[PDB]
Amino acid sequence: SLIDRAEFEAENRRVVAEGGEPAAGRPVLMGITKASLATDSWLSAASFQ
Amino acid sequence: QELFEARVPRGKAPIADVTGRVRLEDGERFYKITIVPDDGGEEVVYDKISKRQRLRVFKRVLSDGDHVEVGQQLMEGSADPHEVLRVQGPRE
Amino acid sequence: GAMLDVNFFDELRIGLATAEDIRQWSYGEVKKPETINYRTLKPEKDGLFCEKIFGPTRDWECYCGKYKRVRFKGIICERCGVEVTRAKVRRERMGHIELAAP
Amino acid sequence: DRVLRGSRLGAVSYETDRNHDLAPRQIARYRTDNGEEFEVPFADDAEIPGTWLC
Amino acid sequence: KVVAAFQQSGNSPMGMVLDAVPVIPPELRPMVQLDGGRFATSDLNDLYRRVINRNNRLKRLIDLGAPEIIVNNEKRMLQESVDALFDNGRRGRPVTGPGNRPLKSLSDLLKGKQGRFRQNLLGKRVDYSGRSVIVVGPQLKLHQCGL
Amino acid sequence: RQAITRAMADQARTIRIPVHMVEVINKLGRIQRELLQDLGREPTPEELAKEMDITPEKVLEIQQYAREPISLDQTIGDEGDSQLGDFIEDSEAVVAVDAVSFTLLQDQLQSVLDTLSEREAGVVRLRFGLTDGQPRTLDEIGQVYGVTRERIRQIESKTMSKLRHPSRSQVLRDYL
Amino acid sequence: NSVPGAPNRVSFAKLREPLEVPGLLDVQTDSFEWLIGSPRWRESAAERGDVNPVGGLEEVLYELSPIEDFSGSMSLSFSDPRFDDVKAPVDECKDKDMTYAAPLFVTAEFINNNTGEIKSQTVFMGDFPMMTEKGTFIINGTERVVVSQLVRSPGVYFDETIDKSTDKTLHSVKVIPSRGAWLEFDVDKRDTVGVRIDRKRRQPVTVLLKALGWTSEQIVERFGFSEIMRSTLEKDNTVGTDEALLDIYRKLRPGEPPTKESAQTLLENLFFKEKRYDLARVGRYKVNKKLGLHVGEPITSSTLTEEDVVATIEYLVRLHEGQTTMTVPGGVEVPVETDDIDHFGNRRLRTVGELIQNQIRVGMSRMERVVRERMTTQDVEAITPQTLINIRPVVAAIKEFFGTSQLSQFMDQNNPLSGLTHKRRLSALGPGGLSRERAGLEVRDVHPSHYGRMCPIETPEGPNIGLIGSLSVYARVNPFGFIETPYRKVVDGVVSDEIVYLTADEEDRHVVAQANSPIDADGRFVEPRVLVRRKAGEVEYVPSSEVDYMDVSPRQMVSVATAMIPFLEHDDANRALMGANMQRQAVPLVRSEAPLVGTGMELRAAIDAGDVVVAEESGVIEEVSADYITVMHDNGTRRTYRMRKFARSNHGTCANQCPIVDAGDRVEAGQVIADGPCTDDGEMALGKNLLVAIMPWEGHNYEDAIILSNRLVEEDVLTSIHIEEHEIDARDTKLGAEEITRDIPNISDEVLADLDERGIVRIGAEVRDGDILVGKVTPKGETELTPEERLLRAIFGEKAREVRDTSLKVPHGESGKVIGIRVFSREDEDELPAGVNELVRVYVAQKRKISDGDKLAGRHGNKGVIGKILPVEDMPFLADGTPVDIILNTHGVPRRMNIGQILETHLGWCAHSGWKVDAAKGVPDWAARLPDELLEAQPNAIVSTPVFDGAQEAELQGLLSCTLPNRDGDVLVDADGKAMLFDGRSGEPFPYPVTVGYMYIMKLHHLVDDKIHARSTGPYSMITQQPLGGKAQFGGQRFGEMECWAMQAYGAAYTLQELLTIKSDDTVGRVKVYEAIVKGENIPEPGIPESFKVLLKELQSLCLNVEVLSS
Ligand SMILES: [Zn+2]
Repeated sequence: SLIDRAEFEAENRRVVAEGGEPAAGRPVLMGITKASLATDSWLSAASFQ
Repeated sequence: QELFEARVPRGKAPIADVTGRVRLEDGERFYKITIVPDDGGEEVVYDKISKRQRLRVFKRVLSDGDHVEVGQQLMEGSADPHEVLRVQGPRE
Repeated sequence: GAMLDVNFFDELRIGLATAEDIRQWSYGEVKKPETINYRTLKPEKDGLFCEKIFGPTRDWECYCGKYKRVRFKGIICERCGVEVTRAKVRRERMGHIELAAP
Repeated sequence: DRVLRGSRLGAVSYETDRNHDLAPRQIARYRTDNGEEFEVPFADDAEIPGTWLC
Repeated sequence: KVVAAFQQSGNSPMGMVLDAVPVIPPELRPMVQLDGGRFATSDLNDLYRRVINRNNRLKRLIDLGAPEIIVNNEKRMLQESVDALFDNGRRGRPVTGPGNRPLKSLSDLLKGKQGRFRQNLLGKRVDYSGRSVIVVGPQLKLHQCGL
Repeated sequence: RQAITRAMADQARTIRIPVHMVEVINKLGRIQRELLQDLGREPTPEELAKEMDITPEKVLEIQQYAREPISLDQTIGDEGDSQLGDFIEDSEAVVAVDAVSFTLLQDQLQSVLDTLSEREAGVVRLRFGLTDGQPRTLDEIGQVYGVTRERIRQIESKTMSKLRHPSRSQVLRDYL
Repeated sequence: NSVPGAPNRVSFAKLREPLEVPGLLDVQTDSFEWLIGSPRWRESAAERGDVNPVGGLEEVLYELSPIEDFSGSMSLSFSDPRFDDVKAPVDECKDKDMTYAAPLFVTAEFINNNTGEIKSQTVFMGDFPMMTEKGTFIINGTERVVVSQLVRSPGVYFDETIDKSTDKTLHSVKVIPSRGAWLEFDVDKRDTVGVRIDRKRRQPVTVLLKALGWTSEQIVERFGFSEIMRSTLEKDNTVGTDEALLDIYRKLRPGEPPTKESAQTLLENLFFKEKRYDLARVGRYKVNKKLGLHVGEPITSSTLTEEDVVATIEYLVRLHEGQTTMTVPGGVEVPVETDDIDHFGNRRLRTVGELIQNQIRVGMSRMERVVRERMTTQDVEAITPQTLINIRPVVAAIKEFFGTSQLSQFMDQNNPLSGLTHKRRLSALGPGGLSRERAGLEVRDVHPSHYGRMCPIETPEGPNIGLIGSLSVYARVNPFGFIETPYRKVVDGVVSDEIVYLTADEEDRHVVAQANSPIDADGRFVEPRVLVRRKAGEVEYVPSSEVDYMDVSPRQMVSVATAMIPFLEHDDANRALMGANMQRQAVPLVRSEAPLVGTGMELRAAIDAGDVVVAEESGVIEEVSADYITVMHDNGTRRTYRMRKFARSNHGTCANQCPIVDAGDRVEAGQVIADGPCTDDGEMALGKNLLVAIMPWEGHNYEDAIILSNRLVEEDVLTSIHIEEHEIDARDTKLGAEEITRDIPNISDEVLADLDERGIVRIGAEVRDGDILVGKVTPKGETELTPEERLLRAIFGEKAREVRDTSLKVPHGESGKVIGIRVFSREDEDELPAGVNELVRVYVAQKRKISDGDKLAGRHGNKGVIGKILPVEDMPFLADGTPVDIILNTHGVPRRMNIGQILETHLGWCAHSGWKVDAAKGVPDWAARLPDELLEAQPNAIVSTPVFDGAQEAELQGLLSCTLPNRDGDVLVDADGKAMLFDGRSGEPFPYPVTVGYMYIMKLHHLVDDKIHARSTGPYSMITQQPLGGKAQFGGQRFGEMECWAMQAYGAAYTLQELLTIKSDDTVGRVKVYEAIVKGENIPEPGIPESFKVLLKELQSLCLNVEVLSS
């Protein structure tokens, strides 16, 4: 799955407490269709395509 | 458009993975290129490179035994951005 | 949230709907495949355009005509069954169909 | 030929949308067989029916 | 993916099958008359009539007592009617009208260039407007224009 | 065959037409069609009325009943990029100039009715329902003022004579 | 010449054409009389292939006859199509809105087999529409043209695609029939051969060969050498013919219990039982020529055959083998080659006879299913073809072809050139043809087989470039629907005159020379190294001995409209394309003066356009008027040619015809007798001759803008009469009946002055925007009043007036006189539709002056709006006080590559002033190869350059050198072609000489008054509540998505909120905005739009719980 970087870092900042484990992340370079469709607001992604 | 779509390009020219001299070979009707590592390790083998392409010229043409970079473009054409992300990170 | 939709918004939460949501949205149960009487051009009862289910076609008038002013509003005529109100509730009121098989 | 224009089968009146007094009205409670309650506002001087399609 | 999606939320997955189908309000599917009695239905009315007919026929068949072939044929027809209502042209042959024109279901009110999104939500006809042909105005100031 | 023709009469048309009217529509169609095969010309309402032993106005009403509606979701242009539903004037929508003309009518009318005295304007407003939309008549007005209905009619006639004077009327003459 | 009353227009043509221009409407007329079987067609077909004279109806009725039931005990046949006369003439049908038709009579014949009878009748088949003299149909009184359609002829097509995964040539075939089932024989990535039959999951050959009944030994015998065929024979993995037949059936009846008699017959069904499979006459000829099966044998048996299928397989595998030619047993050998599907030997032309024949075939099928249905249910010894044949699905198919089909197009007649050019139109889109989204880029190009068959220039510059074309000048249609082209055959280097029509295949066989070649007055060439065209579009220098065909003239490649552009060979193809597409858009002026510089194609393409009255047979004039001409024939008879004065065209333009003959003149047959709309003494006149100058003046001619004199407005030089048709009907209703009357409601007896005593206005009363045309009032019923309205009726005593007025008001922004009032009635027993009591049409006309913003253009694509109509004094005048009339810009000339306008300008000045080459001591060196009577010319003498053989540049310098003076001794324009203009405004002379001359420019139909539009508050849409659309209503302009992006990018948030809420959809907000504007208050705060709420209820209708949450 593909998640945003800030949410990823904030989740690791939350989960280093309460017992420490990192989720392992690698950067991806995704195209602009998939970037627009995997947005947070369903309304824009519905209105696009 | 294929740059912004992050497609794999038509004239795909694969890039290097580690420095060293090159293992150049002209196979049956197309090429066969392999990187000789310097630590070393496992040799990265690039088999299915068409002879319809061209080798990369710079400064002279790519000759055998020449010392390549970490992400030196081997053939001539268009590099896919996925591979240069995976090799040379976000900045490059 | 706001049902007449004054401009105060914080979210817009979609969700998969259930049958207890659907028959709570509705104001009636359409159960006849009729729209309009061919001769008088008025909507049928329990049809796809029934003023009992969906609201009046005329501003502050019931179907039998026994109430025709604003002073009778919010109430329901005890014979025709059509709630006397403004005639833009036919823009918004929904109905439902109880299926016989899932 | 003509025109185009069309009308919904119904009149659109415009009067005062007053709210201070109305015709006063009752509230009756009908019940289905399966425990469902429904409230229907009838007018005061109105013969309330015994059964009602809810 | 979808299993944890149904787990995390408060969504029961019971709503994927459907028991009561709702009806869009009458002015959104209006039957307007033109000047001269040629009416104008809105092409959803026929799909709702198909669903209402097939549902009432199923109800009378179950009340009357019918063999299993007829009842399962009727339930398959009910299924295809609801499928045509939510998305005509999705599964199998699109339900045609007169002139062999495929009909416009609820999914075809949103998809493509002619849905509500690209046609009426984002780009609207506006009042207080006008157009004309243009000509060159070489005596005007830069902030002026002809009219 | 009976069940199929019965349900075909029920569920073929959008607006429902009952079976007897469906049968006389089909008889009129078959008669007009066979006369189109035999004469070669489409016949007349009086010819069809004489042929079906009915009246020409009944023939006209059947001809009005026969027509099926055309859909709002066909392609209006010679290519398909617009529907018919995007080209129909909503002739019951708020015209947005009669509304402001009506509000200005109400303001000017309250001014002109305030140019009189108070019993007079009260009688006019109750007689024509300008305060609640309920048109009070002569006995209710004489009851709420505590006089006889003939006095109310005298005041009504006197004020309506006052209003027909053009000084109280030039500002209202343009509102028709 | 060869046209008797022609104007004397001297040509610069160095050559001579052998062949005349043909009968420019033959592509319509000969096709339609091919469909009927007119005797002129009958004898012409007897001239050119006599053995099978069959009309299209005879073909359909033969392929229908006989019709037998499943019993086989009775049969029904058809024969002898035959028309009556037409039931009403042309003008009466066009007036009374009748379709100009004529009845079909068909001798039917019912035969019972068991007892033995014939039942012969003469069945009325239907009223069939009839082509007029001008090549148009008249449907419902309107006039309609059926456009010819390009499509790809059925046959066998061969191509290969390379495979970049493998780098192997992959040959294939597509045996495309008409209304059948396809089958394709490919060669895949391996060395096998899938035989995909009817779109479903491939195949090897051997299953199909055994499925026809070939043993494995017969496969090896027919395919010995073929390594792929023997490889698939070894990989056949199924032995037994029926064992292949069952596979077969399973793959083609997936969901059916197989049996041996079904798969034996269903394979014979799809390809051999011809009721479900018919490659046509064209398909049979194409396959039999490509494979060379039959040579002299006639065309019959329109299904396939096993010989053709195995020859297809052998040809495909030898094509993969890389063979050159292939002999089939039983036929002469053919070359082995792949096939372009764009070459005109493969892209046929379904003309109008083919189209109407296809519609009649699909009508007769629907008739036939009904007939063989009631061939059983009817009782025997009782019935007859009167009781069998149903003509209602037949007549319905014709009426739904001519009405509502995208080839039954509306006749685009705003001038005779577009009237001609909407005919002769090739359109590759339509039913059975490719649509524009399915259109690739490769079909839109110009394949080198288009030369002489379709013009490369003329095509619409929108999104239809290449999909719509037009036929060549000399082109002529092959009876199989191909496009033949004349050629002058040359034998042994002697150019003969035997003109031989070749289609695109024999254009590839042979070799083709040029008409601008040095013929040495004997048929002999001069130089041996001659330009020529080879098969693949190549251009070579053959020695002058192998040339076996030469072109008939130059300008052969080009269309009709494009051949009316002088100096066309100088212009670039883009601007020539624009000029050809804008020459069809000129409007008929009130004067219509002929052009000075022209081509040959102004006279011929006007008398062939139809809109000019032509003297039918010779004689003398008796009586002229403005309305009729009575000729006196030489033998007793007289005949009145009625005019057409002030008739409305199909695009609102005038259609006057005034005579050009006097009362004592003698006319000959085939002479122009009366000019049409855009004609002048016989020939075309699309505009006027205006004095032009090419300086950039004061920024008003900036970036294609054009300025004009005021003389054009004063003297009515550019002025078109427009005629508009308004229409209302008085129909029935539920409440009662409507009535055309003068008792309208609340309306001052001021506006009821123009109206007559019974409704409609008086003829000649000038109207303005919003006036009353037809007093027409409807009932309303009973609606309770508002109390304020009630007391207004109480004060003023005016009644309720229960009727409601919907009068015919003339719409906004229109005016002008009222020419004519055509009224119908039920009381006259006129044909009116059901529920209509009284119809009336009112024709309104105005006389538009030329005005700033209107669109003008020359004949070279140099369009441009009118920037500013200056007065006549502030215009650059010559040394002789003559002002120029328009002023074009310089900067549009060199970068658009269209110096044809400059050559036209200089030659136009030469023809205006008149030259005289003083040949005192011999002829000068430029003027040697000029024709005679060009050595001198008169002022305002008409000249003409043909297209690809015209004025040379040395000849233009030679004419421009001696250009005899006006009235004084004054050569105003020197040898360079320029002149010393004075500034009309300031007064000083310009410091540099400026080009002047006479250029021929047109007035396009993009007038400002048809385009300007405004809306404050108007009609509203129905379901959504947006404002409506288009100039027919008010409507607003679509503030679309990209403009929303633009105003986001500025950051203007409030204006975006405005334009998307309280100008379009905030339903309660709009009236508050209007009220607050009138009262002068502030604009209120906007609410929720309406289309969002519509979206909300649609999403709640799709069982999606959508809810707005507060916090
Ligand atoms: Zn009621």
